[PDB]
Amino acid sequence: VIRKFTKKNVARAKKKYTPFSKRFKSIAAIPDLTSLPEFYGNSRFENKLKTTQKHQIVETIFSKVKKQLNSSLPARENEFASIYLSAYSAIESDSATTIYVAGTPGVGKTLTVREVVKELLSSSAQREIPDFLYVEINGLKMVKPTDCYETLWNKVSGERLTWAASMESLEFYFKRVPKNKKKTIVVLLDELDAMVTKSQDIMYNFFNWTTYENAKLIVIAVANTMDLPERQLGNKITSRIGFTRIMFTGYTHEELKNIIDLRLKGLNDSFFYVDTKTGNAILIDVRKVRLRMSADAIEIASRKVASVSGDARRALKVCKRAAEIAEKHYMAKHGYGYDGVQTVHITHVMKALNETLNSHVITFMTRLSFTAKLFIYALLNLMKKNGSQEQELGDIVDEIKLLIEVNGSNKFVMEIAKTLFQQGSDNISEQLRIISWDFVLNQLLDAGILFKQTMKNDRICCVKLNISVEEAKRAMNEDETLRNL
Amino acid sequence: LSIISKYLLIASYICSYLEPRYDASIFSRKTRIIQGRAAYGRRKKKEVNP
Amino acid sequence: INCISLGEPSSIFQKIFDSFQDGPTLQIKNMQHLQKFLEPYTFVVVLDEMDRLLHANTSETQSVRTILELFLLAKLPTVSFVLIGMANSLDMLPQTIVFQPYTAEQMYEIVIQKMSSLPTIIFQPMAIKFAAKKCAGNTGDLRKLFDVLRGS
Amino acid sequence: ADAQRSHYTVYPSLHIPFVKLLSGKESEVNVEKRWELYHQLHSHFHDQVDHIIDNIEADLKAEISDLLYSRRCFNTIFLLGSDSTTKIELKDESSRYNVLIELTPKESPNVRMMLRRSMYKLYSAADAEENDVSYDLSLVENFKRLFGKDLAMVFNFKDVDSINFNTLDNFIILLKSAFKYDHVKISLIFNINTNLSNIEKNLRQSTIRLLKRNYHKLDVSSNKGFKYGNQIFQSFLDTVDGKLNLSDRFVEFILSKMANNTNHNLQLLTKMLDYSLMSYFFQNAFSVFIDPVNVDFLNDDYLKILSRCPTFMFFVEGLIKLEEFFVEFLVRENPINGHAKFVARFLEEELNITNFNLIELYHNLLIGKLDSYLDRWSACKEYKDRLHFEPIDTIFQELFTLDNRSGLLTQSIFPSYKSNIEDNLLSWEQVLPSLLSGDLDKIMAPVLGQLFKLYREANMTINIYDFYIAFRETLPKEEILNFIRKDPSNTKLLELAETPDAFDKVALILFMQAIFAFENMGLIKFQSTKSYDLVEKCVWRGI
Amino acid sequence: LHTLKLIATTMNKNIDYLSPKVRWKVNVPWEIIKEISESVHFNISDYFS
DNA sequence: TTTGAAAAGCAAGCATAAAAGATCTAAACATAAAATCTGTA
DNA sequence: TACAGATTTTATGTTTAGATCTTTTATGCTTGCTTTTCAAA
Ligand SMILES: Nc1ncnc2c1ncn2[C@@H]1O[C@H](COP(=O)(O)OP(=O)(O)OP(=O)(O)O)[C@@H](O)[C@H]1O
Ligand SMILES: [Mg+2]
Repeated sequence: VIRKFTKKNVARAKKKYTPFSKRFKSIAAIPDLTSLPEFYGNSRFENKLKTTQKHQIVETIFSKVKKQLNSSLPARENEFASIYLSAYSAIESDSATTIYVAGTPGVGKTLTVREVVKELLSSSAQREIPDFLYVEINGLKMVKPTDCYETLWNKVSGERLTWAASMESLEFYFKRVPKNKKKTIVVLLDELDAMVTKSQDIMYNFFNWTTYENAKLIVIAVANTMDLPERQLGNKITSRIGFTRIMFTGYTHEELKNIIDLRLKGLNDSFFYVDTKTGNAILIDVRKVRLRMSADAIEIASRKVASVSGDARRALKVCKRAAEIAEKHYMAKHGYGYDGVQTVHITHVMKALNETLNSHVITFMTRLSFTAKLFIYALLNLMKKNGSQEQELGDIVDEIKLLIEVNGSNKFVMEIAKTLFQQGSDNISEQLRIISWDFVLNQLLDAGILFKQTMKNDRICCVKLNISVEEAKRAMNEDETLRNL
Repeated sequence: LSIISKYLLIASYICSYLEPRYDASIFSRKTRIIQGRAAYGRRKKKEVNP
Repeated sequence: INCISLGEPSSIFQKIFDSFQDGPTLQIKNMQHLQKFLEPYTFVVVLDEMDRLLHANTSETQSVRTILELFLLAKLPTVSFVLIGMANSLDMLPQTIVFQPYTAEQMYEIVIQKMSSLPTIIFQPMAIKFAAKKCAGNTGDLRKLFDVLRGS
Repeated sequence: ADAQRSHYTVYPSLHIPFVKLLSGKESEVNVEKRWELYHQLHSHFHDQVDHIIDNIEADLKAEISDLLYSRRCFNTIFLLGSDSTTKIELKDESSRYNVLIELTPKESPNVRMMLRRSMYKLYSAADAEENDVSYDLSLVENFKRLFGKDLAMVFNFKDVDSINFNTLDNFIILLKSAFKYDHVKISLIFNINTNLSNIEKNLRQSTIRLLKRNYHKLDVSSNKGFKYGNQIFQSFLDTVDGKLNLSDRFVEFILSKMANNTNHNLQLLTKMLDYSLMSYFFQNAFSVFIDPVNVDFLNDDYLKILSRCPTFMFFVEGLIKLEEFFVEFLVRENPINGHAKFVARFLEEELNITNFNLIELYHNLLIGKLDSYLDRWSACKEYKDRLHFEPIDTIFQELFTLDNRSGLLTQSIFPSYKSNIEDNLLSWEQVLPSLLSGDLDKIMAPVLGQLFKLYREANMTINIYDFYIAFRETLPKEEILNFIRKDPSNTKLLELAETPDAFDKVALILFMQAIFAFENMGLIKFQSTKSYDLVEKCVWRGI
Repeated sequence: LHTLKLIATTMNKNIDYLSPKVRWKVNVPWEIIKEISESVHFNISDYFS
């Protein structure tokens, strides 16, 4: 038969369509799912990425410092206690509950929740509480937002079903199955804002299963914002999530110090056998070298990060960047390759902090050609003349022509007018646009300095500055020629 | 086109290219029992060729 | 039937059939098929979350399409159908019954009647009345009071 | 309630529509015999009409085929006056494939969809006559590599006047790229409803130069040379030959109504003739007497209603200065139809004149102005005495005559629709008959008709409250409250009527129901989307 | 005339003819309407003088 | 034969309806691999 | 049981029909001044 179109790349998973409510003949016929081989969880790729080294690589003194500062809990004790007490009471009373946690990035939400469920699993290993199943659902790690329905049911039953069948199965399992035939499930919903669809059915279902009497379900919902339910969710879901919500504040600088010095307990103020032939250092031709990080360097890093964000990732990356700068300076002076006392002091931390804060924008427009800077200068002149923050391109063409023909006594303009309008030939006729007109316009568009409107008339098309006018004039004043006229 | 269709097209052209407030100054030709005045027309012609 | 755990709104008639069916399985995509199935016989359907039957982005008249069919067949002669539809007012002819938000005295009554199964009440009663008064109002949500006492 | 439903089916509970004439004293078998006479005459008309329809469709197919089959350009055909219902069938070329691709304006929203539908149709038809491909013009390129024979594509563009000419121009320029392949022949058919210049002003000049290389104009409309309308009118005259007469006013009504329709003339002519035949056989009691079998079933009512004839008036006045006499004058033939047949045959054959209207010729022959009709040709001056006929007057012709004096054809087929609405609303005595609420019916008009007179005398923008005040002043306050208190079984009505503003409230309720009735009818409109304070009148009477 | 595109509306798709908010315009050139007016011997050029 | 005087005409300014279209969505239309259902055997 | 075919389910792509919002342009209202026919003398 003749097809109107073809779908030759369809890849369909092997997932059944029959839900759990039809799996048994009656409610009384459902067995103990805890005593089932495939229920409640009762790494095939990790050998793929291995090879032989055939080399002994050099690990300098700063390498152990840089590995100790990677993201891969002295300051989270009240939040740990609250989350642990709520989850513990819900587990050992066979209750269903929702624990809401919100915060800015890198303040330790995921780490605290994972340590809470680790200590809960340790409690259930010694029979202080009934045994439970732990499930992680990250909303940013799903292809489709409905795949969470597929994931949780697969973690509960071992079945592979499609998403509507999975959510029917989960609805039947939480609602109708008796408690004595079930197990407690703790579900971490990480990145909750990613699980928000147009119709909020996933959020309603996940928080409404926690209001079922038989469910034995605990949902730990981790969100960006305290008032995410009030901003983006319905009143029923906001009622079901609750009024009691746990805020993870940004870290103060004493806590960022505590985190960094907890990362630097075993190598800060310690000795190394350095082997100055290669620089490969071994922790206790060969010298005993003390390594230290300055406490005031950690102080200024922690103070800057705690004022700006309180992010632990940012503080660890700042200290790691400082160690990288010190290691680059160290390997420059010896030529150690990769195959006394060395200190990560204040200035490395300051150079690491300022390299994220210095702007390349003014440096970028400084090193442009004459024609691009002439474009920017004419656009600034038109912006101050007619007061508009949006200028027609034909006006910019006429302004460039006017600035060339008015400042015709300038020596640079005398030297460059023939280049700008004839490419210095006297065989090319006089042009209506300058040489490299479309080039510098497209260059300022790729850089994001300019915005242009989608019109096909070139003269009446408008152009806007996407950067600050003060930055543009500061760039234009650095040039010797354009600051004169 | 028929007789009615051609005159409907002619009237549509007249409607599109003449202003409606000059209508009673042109086509009005019936006598009156009640006192009344028709539209005087355009006081001066425009030079735009509509 | 909770109406959120439904694929499309227009399948609700089919969802009414699968509750009341042993047997043959028919295709129901309109009010007419469910009517002619329920004509030769009474039937009571509680529809929780009636707001999910609204069709989004389909103009004001055609958005309420399925709900007019349900509430019209719910009044039709010589068919035997009682339709109870609960919904929520903050998230959105039949007889209308309103569940007003609870007052502090009603919340006190609910709290002591729920706590009656325990050997003792661990709260002071001015604490319970203070919690009830601080939780009641224009949003008398009992979930908020339960959360406040649990947090205490 | 099914009245609040959008659609519902009904299975109701459970021999001719012809009624008994002669003030209810007709025989029952006369009614049945009238029904069978109408059926045989109507069948004898429509067998000829459907044969004529088959003939015009076959001749149009043959002429289009002869144009289509008679280097690197299109074979372009412009069918002028085309309504795009013509079936086009192609010839079965040996070792070549011929495909017809039809394209409407709805199937042409852009060039991409036009090409995709064309290539799907081509691939489907070629595989039907003889692996998936991509529906683009490389299928035309690789056509002989898959199918082993060359290709002839005939594009039939229906409703060009409704198509986007930018899209059509770009599709033509896209098809021009297929001329570089040796095995491709492309023909284009343009069904044009207005004229060629209106479409040459809409294409590019390069497209006009492209289409001019091999093109043929062919003016085929329904109203072309009267070759088909005269056949249908001749079929009707052969049907009613020897039994019925056509008045000159009926024929001029046919001419006048046929002049107002251009694209669809023949269906209007058949509709008008059919409805006149229906009206005669439904109305006239002497329809039984159109055949000489039924001469033995005449009674006193027949003699009462045949004696009131103006031809009988003049005949007995001339005799001064009954059943046997009425029977005796059925043998005549009234050979005006045969004379018209002979004149048309003479003009078509001997004088080689085909551009004439037999309906106009019959109209002039009925009046007596056949020579003044024939004066337009300047070729019958030598044969006018041969071709002229004096109109013979036949007794009792009024009882066997298709005519429009009552205005029945005008009211039934082409009514002054909005004028009838306006006349009913303004007058209402000619609609509502004159005869509990008897005291109020003599004083108070129906609310729509009463409001329409105030509407007619108001200006183009009416203040709605002043309109209400005028409507309130038109009503009587005493009799309205008396009529609303005449029923004592309505407690809420009796409570409202004793309130002193009951007249104003009743007037407002009636006024507002009439105002939104007028809004649904289209008489008034509101000058806002949120206000209801000024109305504009959209309808003026007499237009 | 609306079918032959000799008369146009503001709305082109899903246009209801019966609304009082629907307006009407001619789309023929001046030469086409001049040919039409002279085919019925109507003097349209008096009206633009 | 005149004659003031009210109906009608024109302009500036501004609030506002309407047109055009940018952007998007639902639904009809279309295909398709896996699961599921008959259905004799 | 048991396998082959039919139907359904879930899933995704193609095209049409329609809603909503936004920006730009006609359209009419208000008010002050000026032309022009007209009911009366
Ligand atoms: N209290 C802490 N003690 C030690 N290390 C910490 C602490 N808080 C955060 N970190 C470090 O910072 C990293 C980021 O923490 P985590 O993943 O928990 O952040 P999060 O609050 O969930 O943020 P995001 O919203 O970006 O997901 C941790 O992996 C860990 O290395
Ligand atoms: Mg996290």
